[PDB]
Amino acid sequence: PPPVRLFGVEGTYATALYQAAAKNSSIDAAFQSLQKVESTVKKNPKLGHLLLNPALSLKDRNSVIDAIVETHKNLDGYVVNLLKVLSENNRLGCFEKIASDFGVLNDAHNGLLKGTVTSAEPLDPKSFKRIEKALSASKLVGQGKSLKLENVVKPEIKGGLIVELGDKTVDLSISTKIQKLNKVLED
Amino acid sequence: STPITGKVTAVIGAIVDVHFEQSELPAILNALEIKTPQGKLVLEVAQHLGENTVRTIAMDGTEGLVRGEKVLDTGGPISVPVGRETLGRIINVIGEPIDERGPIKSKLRKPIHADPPSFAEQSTSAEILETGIKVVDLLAPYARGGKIGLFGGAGVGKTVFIQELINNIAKAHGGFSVFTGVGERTREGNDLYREMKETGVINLEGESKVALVFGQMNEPPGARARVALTGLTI
Amino acid sequence: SILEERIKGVSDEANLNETGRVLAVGDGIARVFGLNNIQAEELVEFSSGVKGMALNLEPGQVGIVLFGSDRLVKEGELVKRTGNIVDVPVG
Repeated sequence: PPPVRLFGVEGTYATALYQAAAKNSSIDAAFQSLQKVESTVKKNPKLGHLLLNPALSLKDRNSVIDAIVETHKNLDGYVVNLLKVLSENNRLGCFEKIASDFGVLNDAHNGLLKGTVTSAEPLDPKSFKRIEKALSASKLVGQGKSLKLENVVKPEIKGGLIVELGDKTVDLSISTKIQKLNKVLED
Repeated sequence: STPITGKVTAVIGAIVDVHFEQSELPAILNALEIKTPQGKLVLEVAQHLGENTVRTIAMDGTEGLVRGEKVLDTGGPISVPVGRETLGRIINVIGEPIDERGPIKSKLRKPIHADPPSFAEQSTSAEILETGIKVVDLLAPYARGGKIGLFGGAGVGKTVFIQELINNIAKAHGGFSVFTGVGERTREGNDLYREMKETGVINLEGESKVALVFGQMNEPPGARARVALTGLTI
Repeated sequence: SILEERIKGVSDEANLNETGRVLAVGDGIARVFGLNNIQAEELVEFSSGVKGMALNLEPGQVGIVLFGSDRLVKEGELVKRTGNIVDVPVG
């Protein structure tokens, strides 16, 4: 079956798009065209960011689609069928949802991996780079699989660190150790 | 003017959903007619469900409904015929002349959905009907314009009691009567038809001081619901 | 651009927090898109003149309960917010 089975909430639509356009081989193209229309949707503020949510007709929904495909003369044709589907199912709220999901599948085709290095505060770039190197060096990142690593600020955790990527994490935090210390001195 | 075209979407028993043309929804409590090989199936609009897809209740059998079957819109609440020539006719739910003495000679038609009278209009009487039945007369006298209620169990000759009332008060009184049967058995129906033909309250040439709405239990539950409404309008 | 303009054209551009439109009406339970300024059980007046209370405030829709008769209400109906919670003359 096609790489990465997500099957989200209306992510079966994304899956469908992925596999259908994967056999067209125009997934990068599709993704790019989808991104371009998604961006111009995001930069369309009245409607589709203020009537992102529906209340429109079938016919009016269709006419909203016609304006959307009026803006782009490069819009593939599988995502023009996807637009049709979304119009017909009268979902537009799962427009960005599908975009994100198709993106995950797409970047799975690309083989880009994602990670996160939550910390209390944002840290040094030297640390970021050393960790990125380390993670790529480690078997955790496979070869032919790229690494995207995002440091995030998670002041919710005070002190400590957690490295996260490929749903496998190493958590060397202060909080857990403090917890354990406390617990053991409540023994 | 132009009947709103509807396409059936789901036949789920009596509930039949229709997909009327965009930007025009036949209002709740309207009457839709679908020409069918067996008459016109009447669907009473009972909900709007969105994007010109309504959910309606059938008033006739739902056999042989083909998905996406063109649905004309009458445009308003099921309108029966009313008149003084409705007296001595058996009139079904959608107002058909099942009298079988041929077409009812319509004067006016009226909707079967109508808002009940206001507090101001209602004037409370206090006059005594009497049936000559000893128990009734002594222990529970009936009153003109009343709302008498024959609570009882299964087959306590419920119909028989009513027949006795018809024999006494109806024949005697000069007013009209309306005999409405909701889910009455066709055995009971034939007897009633015959009995009031015999008593001449339905006089086959003469004037009739009663009208009939015989609702048969074989008719769909939805149709059974609006047997009552039909009778009320008469 | 021209698309965005035409999009503005086909959009109601309703204030839509005063100002509701029925999404669906069944069983005397109008479910309205709009009325973001609503306060619960507050009196709202439809354009059929029907009055209602808003017993359910839900994120997607506001479930007006009709005080009128359902036969006079139909979808997409403007629902102005009377904006005074049920009050009755006293004196």
